Amino acid sequence: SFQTQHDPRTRLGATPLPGGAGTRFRLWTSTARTVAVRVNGTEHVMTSLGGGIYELELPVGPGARYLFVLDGVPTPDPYARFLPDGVHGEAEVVDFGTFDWTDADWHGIKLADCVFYEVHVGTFTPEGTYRAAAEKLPYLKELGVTAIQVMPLAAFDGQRGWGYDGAAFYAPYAPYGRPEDLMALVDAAHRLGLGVFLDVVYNHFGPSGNYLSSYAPSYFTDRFSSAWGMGLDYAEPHMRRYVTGNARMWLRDYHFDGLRLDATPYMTDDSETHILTELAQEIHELGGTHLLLAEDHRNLPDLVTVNHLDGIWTDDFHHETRVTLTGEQEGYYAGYRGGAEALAYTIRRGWRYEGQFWAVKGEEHERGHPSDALEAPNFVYCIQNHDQIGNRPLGERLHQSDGVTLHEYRGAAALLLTLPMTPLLFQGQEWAASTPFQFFSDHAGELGQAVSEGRKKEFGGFSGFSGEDVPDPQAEQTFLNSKLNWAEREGGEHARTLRLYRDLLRLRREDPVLHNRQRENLTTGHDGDVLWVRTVTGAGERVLLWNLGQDTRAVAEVKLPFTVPRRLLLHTEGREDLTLGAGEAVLVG
Ligand SMILES: OC[C@H]1O[C@H](O[C@H]2[C@H](O)[C@@H](O)[C@H](O)O[C@@H]2CO)[C@H](O)[C@@H](O)[C@@H]1O
Ligand SMILES: OC[C@H]1O[C@H](O[C@H]2[C@H](O)[C@@H](O)[C@H](O)O[C@@H]2CO)[C@H](O)[C@@H](O)[C@@H]1O
Ligand SMILES: OC[C@H]1O[C@H](O[C@H]2[C@H](O)[C@@H](O)[C@H](O)O[C@@H]2CO)[C@H](O)[C@@H](O)[C@@H]1O
Ligand SMILES: OC[C@H]1O[C@H](O[C@H]2[C@H](O)[C@@H](O)[C@H](O)O[C@@H]2CO)[C@H](O)[C@@H](O)[C@@H]1O
Ligand SMILES: OC[C@H]1O[C@H](O[C@H]2[C@H](O)[C@@H](O)[C@H](O)O[C@@H]2CO)[C@H](O)[C@@H](O)[C@@H]1O
Ligand SMILES: OC[C@H]1O[C@H](O[C@H]2[C@H](O)[C@@H](O)[C@H](O)O[C@@H]2CO)[C@H](O)[C@@H](O)[C@@H]1O
Ligand SMILES: OC[C@H]1O[C@H](O[C@H]2[C@H](O)[C@@H](O)[C@H](O)O[C@@H]2CO)[C@H](O)[C@@H](O)[C@@H]1O
Ligand SMILES: [Mg+2]
Ligand SMILES: [Mg+2]
Repeated sequence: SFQTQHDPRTRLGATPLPGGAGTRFRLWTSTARTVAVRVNGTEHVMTSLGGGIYELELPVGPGARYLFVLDGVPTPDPYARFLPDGVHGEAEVVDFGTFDWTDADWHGIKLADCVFYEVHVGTFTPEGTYRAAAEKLPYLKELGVTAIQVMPLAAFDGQRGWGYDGAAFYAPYAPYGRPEDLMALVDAAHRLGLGVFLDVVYNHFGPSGNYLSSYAPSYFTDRFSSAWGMGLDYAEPHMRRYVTGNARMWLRDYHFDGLRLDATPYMTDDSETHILTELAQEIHELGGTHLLLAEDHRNLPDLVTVNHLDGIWTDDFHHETRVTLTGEQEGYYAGYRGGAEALAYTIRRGWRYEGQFWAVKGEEHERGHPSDALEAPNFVYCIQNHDQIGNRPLGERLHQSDGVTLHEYRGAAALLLTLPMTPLLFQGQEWAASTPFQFFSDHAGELGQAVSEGRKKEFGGFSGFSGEDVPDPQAEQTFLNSKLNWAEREGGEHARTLRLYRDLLRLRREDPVLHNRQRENLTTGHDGDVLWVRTVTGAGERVLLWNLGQDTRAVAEVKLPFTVPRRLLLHTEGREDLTLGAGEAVLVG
C-alpha cells in the first residue's frame, strides 16, 4: 500500500514531455517574487501554481541549456541532470529514454553474492572516465569480484575530487563523461554479469555549487549539522523528496543495482517515518531487486531491522585487523587491542562495540547495540577502502604501513575473502598496488586555500597531519600520485598477490562449505597468536588458520577444541605442508 511520492508529471527540474512537445520546467521556491526560466539565452516567466511551485512548458528538447532566474538572479537548477560547464553553469535537458540498453534480462544481485570492488573513476584509469573504466571490466570479471562500488558521481566543483563535495546530486560529474557514458559503463557491467553500486551522500552538500537555499532556505535547518555542512531538514518533505527522487533516478534511469549511503548517523530525522525507512520504501517501489547499504559507525541493527536497509559497512573488523598488524593507537585505533583473540571476538560478534564504553580520549561514551539480529551478509567487511587509506596523512595502503609484511597482507586477504560476511576490496588492493590513495580536491579561491587546514583539524588526532610531508590536497601531483599503475600488476610480488586474490575469489565462488552465509555455522578462536575460523555445514568443514606471530607455527601443534581437518585447500604462500610462517594463513578441509 505504499505509494511513491514521485510522479513524472510533477517532477522538479527539466523533464522531456511526451509526443515531442518539448520540456516541462518545474521548481519550488519559498522566497522568490519573480520566477523565470532562461533557456538557450531567452527568459520566460514561469506560472505560479501555489505552494511555491512554478512551472512552464516549452518546445525545447534534450540538449537545451537552462537555468532559473530568481528575483533577477541567474541560478543553477539543483535538480539538473547534467552540468556540462560545472556547478555554477547552465544545466542540460536530459532524456533518459533514448539510450539503448542491452540489460533487459539482468535481475540484479543479492547481498550474500556480493564481493565489492571500490572504484574511484578519476584515478582508476589514466583517462579517469567511465569509458576507460568500462574497458577494465573484463579484468574485474576474471579477477572474481561481483559488484563494483563506485565512489560518488554527483557534480562537485573543480576538476578532480573524491566525490564527497557533491552539490548537484542528480548531475553526473562532467569530467568523468556524459550521462550516456555512465549508462554505457553500467550496461557493459551488466553484460558481464557484474552488479554496480553507487555511493551517495545524503547527509550534507558540498561547499561550492549548492544553490538550494536560493530557492528555499527551509531545505536546511540550523537544528543540527555534520562535520561537512549544514543540516538537511528531513522534516521538510521537499528535502526528503530531493534525496528519494535522487535514489530513484540512479536506480531506474542509470540502472544501478544498489546505493551505499554515506555517513548515515548524520542523516538526522525525528519524523514518525525516518528518512532511511522512506528511502527503502521509495526504492522498493520500483519493483526490482535494488539494495541499500549504510555507512554507519553506531553499530545499530535497526538500520536493517527497522529501516529495512540491506546491510551496513562496519569498521570494527577493519580496525581490529589493522591494529593487529601495526600496533598503531592514534585516533580511533585506540579503541582496539588487536591480536588473534581480539579478532576472534570481533568476528564472533560481527562488530565489537555492542554497548560497552568507547574509551577514546575526547569521545568517551557507551557505543553500540547487540548484534544478534544481524546475519553474516548484513555486515560489510574490508581491510581497505577510500577512507582507511585516504584519511591517513600520506594515504598509504596497508602493505605500505610500517611493520606490515606482504605475507601479513596476503594472510589478511585470506581471512576477509573466506568469511561469510560481505567483503569489499579497494581498487588495486588485489595486486598490492604501489600507489597511495591520497585526499585531493580542486576548489577555487579561499575555499581551496582552506582545504589543507580543514583536513588537519578533522584528523588532528593523527599526529602525522602536523608533519611536513602531508601531500597538498589541491596540488595536481596529489591526484596523479593516486592513479593506478596498471603495468605493475604483471610482475613480481604484485603478480604474486594478484594470483592469490584470484585463487581466493575462485574458492569463495566454488567451495561448497564457504557458501555458508549463517553465523550459526561460524565459530572462531585462538591459540596464542594463531587465529582460527571454522565453518561447519551439511557440506563439510573448513578452518582458516592465520599465524599473526613473527615465528613459525605447525598446524598440528595448534590447540583447538575440535579435530583439525587434514586437507590443505589453499596456503597464502603456496606451501605444500601444513606449516605457517610468520603472518601466513591456510585453509583446510
Ligand atoms: O509533487 C509534489 C507532491 O508530491 C507528493 O504527491 C504525490 C502523491 O503522494 C502520489 O500518490 C501521487 O501519485 O503523485 C503525487 C505527485 O504528483 C506529495 O504527497 C505531495 O504532498 C507533494 O505536493
Ligand atoms: O557564480 C556565482 C557564485 O556562486 C557561489 O556561491 C554559492 C555557493 O556555490 C553555494 O554552495 C553557497 O551555499 O551558496 C552560494 C551563493 O548562492 C560562489 O560565490 C562562486 O563560486 C560563484 O562565482
Ligand atoms: O537497475 C537495475 C536493473 O533494474 C531493472 O531490473 C529490475 C526489473 O525491473 C524487475 O522486474 C527485476 O526482475 O528486478 C530487476 C533488477 O532490479 C531493469 O530492467 C534492468 O535493466 C536494470 O539493470
Ligand atoms: O602481536 C604482538 C602482540 O601485540 C599486542 O601487544 C601489544 C599490546 O596490546 C599493547 O597495549 C602494548 O602497548 O604493546 C604490545 C606489543 O608490544 C597483543 O595484545 C599481544 O597479545 C601480541 O602478542
Ligand atoms: O563512537 C565512536 C566514534 O565513532 C565515530 O568515529 C568513527 C569514524 O566516523 C569512522 O570514519 C572511523 O573509521 O571509525 C571511527 C570509530 O568508530 C565518530 O566520528 C567519533 O566521534 C566517535 O567517538
Ligand atoms: O573542503 C571541504 C572539506 O574537505 C575535507 O573533508 C573531506 C574529508 O577529509 C574526507 O575524509 C571526507 O569524507 O570527504 C570530505 C568532504 O570532501 C576536509 O577534511 C574538510 O575540513 C573540508 O570542509
Ligand atoms: O547453492 C548451492 C549451495 O547451497 C547451500 O549453500 C547455502 C548455505 O548453506 C547458506 O548458509 C547460504 O545462505 O545460502 C547458500 C546457498 O546460496 C549448500 O550448503 C552448499 O554446499 C551448496 O554449494
Ligand atoms: Mg566516510
Ligand atoms: Mg598456545
